[PDB]
Amino acid sequence: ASRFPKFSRGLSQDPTTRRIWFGIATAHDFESHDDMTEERLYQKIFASHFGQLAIIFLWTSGNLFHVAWQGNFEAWGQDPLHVRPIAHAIWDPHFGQPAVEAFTRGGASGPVNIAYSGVYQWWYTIGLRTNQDLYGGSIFLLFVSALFLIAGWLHLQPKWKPSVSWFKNAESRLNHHLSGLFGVSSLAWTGHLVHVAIPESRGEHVRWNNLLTALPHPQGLGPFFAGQWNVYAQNPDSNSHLFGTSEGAGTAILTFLGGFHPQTQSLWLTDMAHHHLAIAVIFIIAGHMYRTNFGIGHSMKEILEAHTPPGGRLGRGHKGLYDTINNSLHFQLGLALASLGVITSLVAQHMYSLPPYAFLAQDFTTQAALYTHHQYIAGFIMTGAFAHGAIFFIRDYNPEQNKDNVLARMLEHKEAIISHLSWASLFLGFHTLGLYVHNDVMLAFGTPEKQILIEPVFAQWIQSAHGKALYGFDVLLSSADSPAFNAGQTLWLPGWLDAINNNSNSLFLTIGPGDFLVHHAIALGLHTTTLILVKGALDARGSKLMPDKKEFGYSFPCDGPGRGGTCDISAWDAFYLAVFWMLNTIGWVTFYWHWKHITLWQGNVAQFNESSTYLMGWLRDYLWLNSSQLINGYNPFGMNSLSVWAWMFLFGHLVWATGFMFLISWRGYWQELIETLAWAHERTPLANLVRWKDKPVALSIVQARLVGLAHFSVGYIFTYAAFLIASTSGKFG
Amino acid sequence: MTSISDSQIIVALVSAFITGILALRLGKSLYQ
Amino acid sequence: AHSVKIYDTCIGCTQCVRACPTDVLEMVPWDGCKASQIASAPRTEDCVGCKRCESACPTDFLSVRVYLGAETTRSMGLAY
Amino acid sequence: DVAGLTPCKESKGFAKREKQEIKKLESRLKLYAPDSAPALALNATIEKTKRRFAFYGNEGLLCGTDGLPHLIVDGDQAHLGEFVYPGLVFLYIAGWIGWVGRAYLIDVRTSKKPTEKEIIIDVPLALRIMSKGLTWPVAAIGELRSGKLVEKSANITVS
Amino acid sequence: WDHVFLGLFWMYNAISVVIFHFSWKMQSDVWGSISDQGVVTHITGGNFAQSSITINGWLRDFLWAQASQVIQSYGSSLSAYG
Amino acid sequence: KYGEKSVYFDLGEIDNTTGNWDLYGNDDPNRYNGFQNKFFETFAGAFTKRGLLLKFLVLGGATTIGYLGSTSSPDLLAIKNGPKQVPVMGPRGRK
Amino acid sequence: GARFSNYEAWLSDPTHIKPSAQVVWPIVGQKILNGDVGGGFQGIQITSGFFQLWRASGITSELQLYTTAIGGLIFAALMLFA
Amino acid sequence: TPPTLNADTPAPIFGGSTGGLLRKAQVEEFYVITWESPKEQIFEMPTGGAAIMRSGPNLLKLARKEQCLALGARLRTKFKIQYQFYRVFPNGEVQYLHPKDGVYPEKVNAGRSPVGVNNRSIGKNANPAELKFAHKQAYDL
Ligand code: CLA
Ligand code: CLA
Ligand code: CLA
Ligand SMILES: CC1=C(/C=C/C(C)=C/C=C/C(C)=C/C=C/C=C(C)/C=C/C=C(C)/C=C/C2=C(C)CCCC2(C)C)C(C)(C)CCC1
Ligand SMILES: CC1=C(/C=C/C(C)=C/C=C/C(C)=C/C=C/C=C(C)/C=C/C=C(C)/C=C/C2=C(C)CCCC2(C)C)C(C)(C)CCC1
Ligand SMILES: CC1=C(C/C=C(\C)CCC[C@H](C)CCC[C@H](C)CCCC(C)C)C(=O)c2ccccc2C1=O
Repeated sequence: ASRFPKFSRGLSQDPTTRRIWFGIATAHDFESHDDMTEERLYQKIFASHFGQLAIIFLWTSGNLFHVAWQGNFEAWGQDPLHVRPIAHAIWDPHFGQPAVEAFTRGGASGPVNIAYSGVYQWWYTIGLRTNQDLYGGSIFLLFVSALFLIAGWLHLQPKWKPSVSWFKNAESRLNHHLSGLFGVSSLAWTGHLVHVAIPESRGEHVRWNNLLTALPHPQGLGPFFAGQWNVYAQNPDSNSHLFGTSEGAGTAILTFLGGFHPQTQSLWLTDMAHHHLAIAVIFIIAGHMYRTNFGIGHSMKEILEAHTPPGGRLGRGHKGLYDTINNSLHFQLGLALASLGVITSLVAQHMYSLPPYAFLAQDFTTQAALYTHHQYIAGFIMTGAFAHGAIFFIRDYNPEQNKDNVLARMLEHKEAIISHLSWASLFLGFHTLGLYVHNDVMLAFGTPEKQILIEPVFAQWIQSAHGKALYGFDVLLSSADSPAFNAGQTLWLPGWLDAINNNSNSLFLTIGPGDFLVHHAIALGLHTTTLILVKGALDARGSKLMPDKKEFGYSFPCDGPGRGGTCDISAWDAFYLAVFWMLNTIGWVTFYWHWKHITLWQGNVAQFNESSTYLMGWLRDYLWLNSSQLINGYNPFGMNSLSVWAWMFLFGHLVWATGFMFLISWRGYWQELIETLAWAHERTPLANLVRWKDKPVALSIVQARLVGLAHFSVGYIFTYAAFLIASTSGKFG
Repeated sequence: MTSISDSQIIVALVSAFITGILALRLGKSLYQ
Repeated sequence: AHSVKIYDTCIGCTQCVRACPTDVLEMVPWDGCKASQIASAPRTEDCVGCKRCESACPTDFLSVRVYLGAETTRSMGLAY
Repeated sequence: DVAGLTPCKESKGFAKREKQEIKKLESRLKLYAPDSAPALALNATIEKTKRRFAFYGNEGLLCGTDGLPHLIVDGDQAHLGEFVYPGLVFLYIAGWIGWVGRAYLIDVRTSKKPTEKEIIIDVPLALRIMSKGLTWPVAAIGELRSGKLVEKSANITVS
Repeated sequence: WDHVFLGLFWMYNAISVVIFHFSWKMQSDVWGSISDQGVVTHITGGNFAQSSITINGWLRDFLWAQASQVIQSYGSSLSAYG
Repeated sequence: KYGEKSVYFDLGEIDNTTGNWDLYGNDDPNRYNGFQNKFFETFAGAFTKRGLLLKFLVLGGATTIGYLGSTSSPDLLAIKNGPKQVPVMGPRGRK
Repeated sequence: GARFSNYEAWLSDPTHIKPSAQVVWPIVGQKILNGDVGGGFQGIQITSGFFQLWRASGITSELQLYTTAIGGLIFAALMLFA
Repeated sequence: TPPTLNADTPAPIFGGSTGGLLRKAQVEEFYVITWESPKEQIFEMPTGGAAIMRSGPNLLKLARKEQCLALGARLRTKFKIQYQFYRVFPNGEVQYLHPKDGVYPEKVNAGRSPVGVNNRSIGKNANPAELKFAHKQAYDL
């Protein structure tokens, strides 16, 4: 309390440098602070969430301002396919003149950075056209962040502090959040689309000054209240429409065309409008479900209690889970993180194949960057979901209240779960690695016709069920006699079939034996990471080796060398181990995506179709082949604009290597070395005049694991980001 | 065709300073 | 400032006391075992956390347990 | 045919690959004496390549665009030899080895010192158990139905 | 024992650097083919003096350049090396 | 360290016992000249106070760095000199 | 080296015949490892430098190498007995 | 028992080392171990090196309690020598520590009271969720 860790006495009284490290590392864990009550915990969390919102909005405002100030948004808008967007300017005093010449891209007057976030396409699609629009948005977002800061400060005041019962009103919070935050927000977005952005793509200009007089439709709101909702879809945009101009432009606002806009190769705007309108209606209806102050609606506890199978196969069913979830913040955090990870993976998978932004899918580097970014985010989020679930088992789980319900019966057959997961992982690993090595041996001996190439007929059958007429399966949407084809042949199927039978886009790419092998390696990675995380979560409360782990908390180094040795015994260590597998799996996924799309964009898909069936093919035709321009960023003959990416590549290799030092070498060596260093310092003339305040010590065991994992992950991310950006920007194809 | 005026930059900087003061107040409230 | 607890499954073999490198443990007269003695931990302020006592305890599960806690210049084993 | 795959005999690219391999082997052969051992070895390799290509073409394998055989494992009656038959043979062999190992473990469990027989194998008993593994599926189903295959009172940790 | 365990890693590091230095310097400045009139052409053309002063130089002109043989050895008598 | 015999522990002399000595400390008061001291105490004595020293250091460093950065001539800094060559086109004709 | 090598052909032409003393059996496509080292011989090229050592020792026939091999086996038996 | 005092007894014959006392002894506690020897013998210093112990009383300054206890354990198990050690503070306070009541800790002695003894098995401890928002640790109960 006296010293820096004001929230911890044990850390405050520590005389070593461990105090600073652990005060930093445990600052944002409010349940562990001294004299912490539930009410203070909830209010502090609520204010911190306000602060996070303010930070997010300031980040967006900064992007907008820097693009409006130093970017060529208007020049890019004039010629989207021939101008490189500008992220921010460069002012580095350490440059030399050749670098200043090399980084002057775009139409800029000085060195700049080319943007790969895709915000140009997103802002252009939603109606923003000039720099004044971006400036207005930046100022507005500054105001919004200020509003959230004021809100946090106010709702922390004694008069305005909410009570603990307010934070536990699940039905009312879910009712408002589901109705407003989802349905009304999507309804407002549909309003923006219809009222502003659709006219922009047809050569109109609608702003705040003429919003009240510019009709979205020639006969506005007449048919809507007359029941003639089909009037708004009469005249869609033509296939010869030019985005941003009135050439071949329709007047419909809610079409249901399906497919892609031919000029921009993205989804129609009116499709997106009807989509967000339907989503808004569904969410607003779904909000009016749970009971509140008006005496109608369902009650979530009664729903959980009623659902319980007779015959006792599930035990007591979902009984008692309401209080377990309401009183545990870690259970809620785990559920939210799992859902968010699934949703992020969905975003990544569904954005590369159905691009929503005009001019995207022609900026190859942006597409690759977006995919990799959100996929790595999803992986980290999933690992966090499992970690905070393990924290729930250790901290908030009460065995007596969850007597014989589903939650306890999960702990009941945990050995069966872990055993069958181990079997699945072993099976996938053995037979997949065996097939890869067998193919390697076959091609090494000069006989590539002896390799085991298995056709992925299930995924091909699914593709044919979608209407792809390449594999000759002739089922469902591929069959003209099917009821589904006849039912959909007028609403959405023309455009959808035209898009899915095109072999130039990324909508249901053609697949072969290599794709089969890679999806199987991905399945191996998923089941193995799940094995590690589930083993950590279920064995968190105790095992045969240490039956009282729940008394030692979530994170602790070990239990000593007794009983054979107990290194890496806590559930935190299972998190630590599973992070490596998560990184490896996401690496496999991104490697596969990037190589397939490189071959697609160069037009040479045969190289992937032939070289992906063996591992030497990967190592030779992906990495070594595509690292040429990257490693030639700077050489004894000068430097290119890829110099920064080459430097980042080497930087990532170096940081990743440095992480190994913390990962492999442990503490006692370093502690003794520091002891010798302290002796040396105390005995040196002109240096004894200076004394340390904190006694130097080596890092803790858990701290060493964390620092090694951090250096490792940073090196991983920076290396792959540099390689991806350079290998896709050197060619742009 | 627009290029952002200098007075616009002045306004943005002043607004950012005010937002920073508000953030300082919120952080002080959280710490105490 | 580690905490050392003794549980009533102790048999009084005195191995933990002999194994302690900082003289934290000692034997105390008791009733409840054939040896009629039990271990005690009065000098827990001098415990370093080596867990030799736990390694020396013969029992299905340990009768002596060490719970690591706040670190001090004595717990850290610093000679400087 | 299936997934737009052509038969190997009908396909072009299979024959192109055969021609390329034979041409490479003959180019290597051009350096040696006609009656020397390297010439005989290279000729043997050439004949083996010809026989392999003929067998693959005549066995009824589908061929991809790149000219290499592909496998079908969805259960098709025309391609059972690709997956289903070797799978059944492997299942028989693996069940045999696993079943005889389990039987030997069970028989050794009731001994004066099971660990000694665990490291030093009782060869006569092992041979008897190994020979009795021909009809392992029948014995396995027998013990599954008789209730002598699974256990109910096993050691577990604190739930 | 653990000190020997770490010394093994550092010995590996040292010897790897030593053998890389030997290989590059020999290929770049000693080994080569000589023709009539006594003109010497080296395997890597004397690039050690300029390209070995940078880590990027090593990565590009030694590991990337000289590994082309091992990764292209499939289908030949050198396939076992790959 | 009493020092009479092989005794090195003595509660009376605890600084000797703990080895708290001054190895090279010299306490001769006469080092410099009187007028040197007059001049240096007159001029260098202003910066004795430490809070004022912190404020002066921070303000002076900020002012110096800003003035040098914003008024440096192009012939010294390449970043202020700016590009002097025609820009290079991108791969697919993208500028 | 006495039975599975091209040491005599190498002796005739040291600068063109690649040394080779290991020959692989034809079983699963291993044939490709038997390279064309020269001297009407197919086998794995060796880098142990035994051909140079034998030439410096004055060995010019396989009979001498076979005699040395027999002597080595006798010495191995003697060491075992000792 | 009446705890003993300290006096001016000779130190062992040692030639010096770099493993001796540091500034911690100056600004914090340091430890002194005393024993009596029947003859001069060579023993290994806990700080590294070999020393000769005098005939009669001996006194040795050490930086940690573990060093004193390791040296005393070696003396007892190898030379059959009884020993004592104390704790010394910078102001001059002396604290007698190892044979607290004159009997070594591995021998049961009357007058000792249990400390930290829990009257249950280790498996009967409570759950961390039961003691939520409370300062107990489930092993202090
Ligand atoms: C209608 C009223 C209403 C509204 C609008 C909100 C809104 C909010 N409440 Mg809330 N609340 C309400 C009533 C309401 N509440 C009531 C009645 C109670 C008491 C019973 C509470 C109690 C409460 C608590 C206790 C907390 C909140 C919090 C929050 C915020 C959540 C963080 C956030 O912004 O998520 C934004 C989420 C979305 C916009 C949903 C988007 C859907 C998915 C995720 C993405 C889909 C969009 C699309 C695909 C992507 C497009 C993006 C673009 C780049 C293309 C949010 C602003 C939390 C907070 O942060 O505090 C400040 C918090 O801790 N509320
Ligand atoms: C390849 C990655 C890598 C790197 C860089 C290091 C680095 C180091 N290890 Mg090490 N180590 C590693 C992997 C690595 N380790 C692995 C994998 C293991 C397991 C076997 C070990 C095991 C190990 C042991 C067992 C020991 C070391 C030691 C050392 C140190 C060597 C002496 C020294 O100070 O070097 C000086 C040189 C450097 C630190 C690198 C150059 C400096 C760079 C260029 C940056 C400097 C300027 C920088 C920009 C400052 C500005 C910062 C500012 C911008 C914030 C050094 C900190 C030894 C030690 O403690 O040293 C006495 C030692 O005993 N390591
Ligand atoms: C008697 C032999 C035998 C039998 C019947 C089983 C049976 C089983 N094992 Mg097991 N296992 C064995 C030996 C055996 N194991 C040995 C020796 C090892 C050490 C390598 C393992 C390691 C092991 C792991 C790591 C896992 C299993 C799993 C399993 C289950 C699923 C099958 C599987 O994954 O096989 C896998 C089989 C192997 C990895 C090795 C097979 C070794 C063969 C059988 C030879 C060894 C036996 C012996 C030398 C034969 C000679 C006997 C002779 C004297 C008559 C199943 C209950 C999995 C599970 O729990 O799923 C529920 C699982 O994850 N086992
Ligand atoms: C440990 C723990 C935890 C955690 C957990 C987790 C983390 C989990 C996860 C999980 C997950 C992560 C899951 C996922 C899932 C998913 C799913 C299950 C899906 C499904 C889908 C479907 C079914 C679909 C269908 C379809 C199709 C196919 C097509 C179209 C149509 C439709 C839609 C119908 C918690 C916190 C709880 C707490 C306690 C402990
Ligand atoms: C001067 C003089 C002298 C001296 C002498 C001498 C000193 C001598 C010596 C001698 C000698 C000292 C001899 C020797 C010999 C040896 C030998 C002869 C050897 C051989 C060997 C071999 C042949 C081997 C082989 C092999 C190999 C190579 C490999 C492995 C196997 C084997 C082992 C088989 C005298 C005294 C007389 C006196 C007078 C003067
Ligand atoms: C090298 C190493 C050390 C020694 C390293 C130490 C003491 C770290 C010293 C780091 C100095 C202080 C510089 C840190 C610079 C960083 C770039 C920034 C630190 C974080 C900021 C937020 C301050 C250990 O203590 C250790 C302990 C247990 C297992 C492995 C290891 C281990 O590998």
